[PDB]
Amino acid sequence: ASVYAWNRKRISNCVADYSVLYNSASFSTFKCYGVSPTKLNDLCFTNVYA
Amino acid sequence: SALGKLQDVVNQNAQALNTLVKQLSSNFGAISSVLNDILSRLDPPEAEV
Amino acid sequence: QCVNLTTRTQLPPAYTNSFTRGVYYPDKVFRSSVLHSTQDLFLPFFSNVTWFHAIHVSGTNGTKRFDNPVLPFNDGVYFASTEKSNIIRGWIFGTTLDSKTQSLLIVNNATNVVIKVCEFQFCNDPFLGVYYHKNNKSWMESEFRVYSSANNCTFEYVSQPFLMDLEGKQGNFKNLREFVFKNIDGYFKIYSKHTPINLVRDLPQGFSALEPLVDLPIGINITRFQTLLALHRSYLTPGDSSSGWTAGAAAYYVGYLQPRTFLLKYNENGTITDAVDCALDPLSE
Amino acid sequence: FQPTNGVGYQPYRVVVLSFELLHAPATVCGPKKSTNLVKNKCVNFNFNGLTGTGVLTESNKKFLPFQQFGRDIADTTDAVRDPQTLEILDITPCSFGGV
Ligand SMILES: *[C@@H]1O[C@H](CO)[C@@H](O)[C@H](O)[C@H]1NC(C)=O
Ligand SMILES: *[C@@H]1O[C@H](CO)[C@@H](O)[C@H](O)[C@H]1NC(C)=O
Ligand SMILES: *[C@@H]1O[C@H](CO)[C@@H](O)[C@H](O)[C@H]1NC(C)=O
Ligand SMILES: *[C@@H]1O[C@H](CO)[C@@H](O)[C@H](O)[C@H]1NC(C)=O
Ligand SMILES: *[C@@H]1O[C@H](CO)[C@@H](O)[C@H](O)[C@H]1NC(C)=O
Ligand SMILES: *[C@@H]1O[C@H](CO)[C@@H](O)[C@H](O)[C@H]1NC(C)=O
Ligand SMILES: *[C@@H]1O[C@H](CO)[C@@H](O)[C@H](O)[C@H]1NC(C)=O
Repeated sequence: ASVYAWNRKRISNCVADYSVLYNSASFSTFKCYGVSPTKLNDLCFTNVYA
Repeated sequence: SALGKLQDVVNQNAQALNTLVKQLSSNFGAISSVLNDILSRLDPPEAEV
Repeated sequence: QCVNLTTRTQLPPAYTNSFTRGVYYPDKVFRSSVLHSTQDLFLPFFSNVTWFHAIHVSGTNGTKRFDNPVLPFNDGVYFASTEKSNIIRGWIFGTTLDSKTQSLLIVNNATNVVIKVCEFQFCNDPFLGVYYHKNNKSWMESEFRVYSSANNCTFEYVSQPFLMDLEGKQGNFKNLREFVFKNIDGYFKIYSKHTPINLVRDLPQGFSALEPLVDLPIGINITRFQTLLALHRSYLTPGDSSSGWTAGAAAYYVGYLQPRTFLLKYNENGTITDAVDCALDPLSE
Repeated sequence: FQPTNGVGYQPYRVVVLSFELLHAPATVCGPKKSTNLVKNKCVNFNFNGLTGTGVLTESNKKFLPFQQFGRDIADTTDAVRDPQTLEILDITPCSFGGV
């Protein structure tokens, strides 16, 4: 999408496997803000916006 | 219905055993009846209480 | 596509008695030959429920009995419909139905079931549309004027497509579908049971144990619902979208659950074969 | 986006993944791990939230397609179905008594 027309990707009812994001070699920034990326495998949420 | 007392004794024993077993799922004024959940999801003092 | 239908007179509805029905499995615990006594929401035995009529006969002098009122939802609804041409084809469970609060839309249209949870602007008389043809003789679902607008939705659900009968067969009813709708702790658990029937009048006697079907975690405050029927608009009745619609022949029963103790009787395999209540009479107590 | 500028005038596809908690029950979460099926031994088991200690024999109690647990006239855990494979087990404590 564009900068002024950012499209959301609200998705739920799944099994989020976060072990594929930080275990990759194709990104440049992974500065999470107080979410404990290595501890995301034991925290449940309702909706994940993208 | 001839051996009434012999059956009544066994029935009373079975009822006593069933009551003794069922007396384990009571709160007795506590939060819950399961001890591990009490000692895990509560502070040490109240858990011991 | 809202349209206020006309040519529908008024008549006080009847009340049919429920003969020992409304017993479901409270939990998923296996018990063999155990006379367990549980306490949960059930339907009191020998209690009469509201009988909604939906028929269109030549003897009716333009009555066109097509009932679908907005019924309340206190604790549960023992929905039981004796249909023969698939008239009851979904529900519009909601809270306000004025495009302000979400509403659980469970409708099984021609393709499949779509359990959608969104904010919709429902009309004053929601229904489905099936048009009959005189050239190829094929019933096709065309009108779907349930809602009028959408908004930001929530968790939904779909299924694989299939095809139903969709034919106006003549004779007595041959199907019976029971349902129990409870909503506690943000869990809208739904029970279901399909048993054959060969009766043409009020709900017969018997006993059946309803099994859990779905447990969609919607988390809403549904307190008032309504039914989704279907008409039989064909070449016989002429007119427009407001007049000239058929009603077929069907009937659905609606009950209300109340908290009361029940005594269940599990068989040697795990199915409930009989039960008794705890306040119908001194012998029951 | 001319392919002749520096390293400060290039496209950067950024993701804004966020997390929040509503009042509805959680439906999306992380994965879970599973161990091996060690039967015929007094061990500790935790299938879906229940605890206990005892051997896990292979009984013949046929459960219903929707039922998961199993009890008796004493209202105690006696048989729990395995989550992975549809095999009904049986929970009985090991040997205990006086000497
Ligand atoms: C049906 O009637 C109600 C109230 O009489 C009205 O608010 C509504 O707009 C009507 N529907 C249509 C399609 O005009
Ligand atoms: C039917 O139910 C209604 C409840 O509104 C009440 O009149 C009574 O309990 C029943 N009456 C008859 C005639 O069965
Ligand atoms: C039935 O509903 C599904 C889901 O919205 C839709 O794709 C399909 O076109 C519908 N079928 C008819 C006949 O309206
Ligand atoms: C059946 O006839 C109706 C009447 O025009 C037509 O609309 C429909 O497409 C026909 N269907 C088939 C499968 O021929
Ligand atoms: C949907 O939109 C309404 C109004 O914009 C808002 O109040 C609500 O929080 C949104 N999300 C929902 C209903 O999940
Ligand atoms: C219980 O299950 C067994 C095993 O199939 C069967 O033989 C028996 O008839 C069942 N009991 C019923 C259906 O009452
Ligand atoms: C889980 O996977 C194993 C093999 O990886 C398979 O044997 C088992 O049937 C699977 N469970 C389900 C419920 O499909």
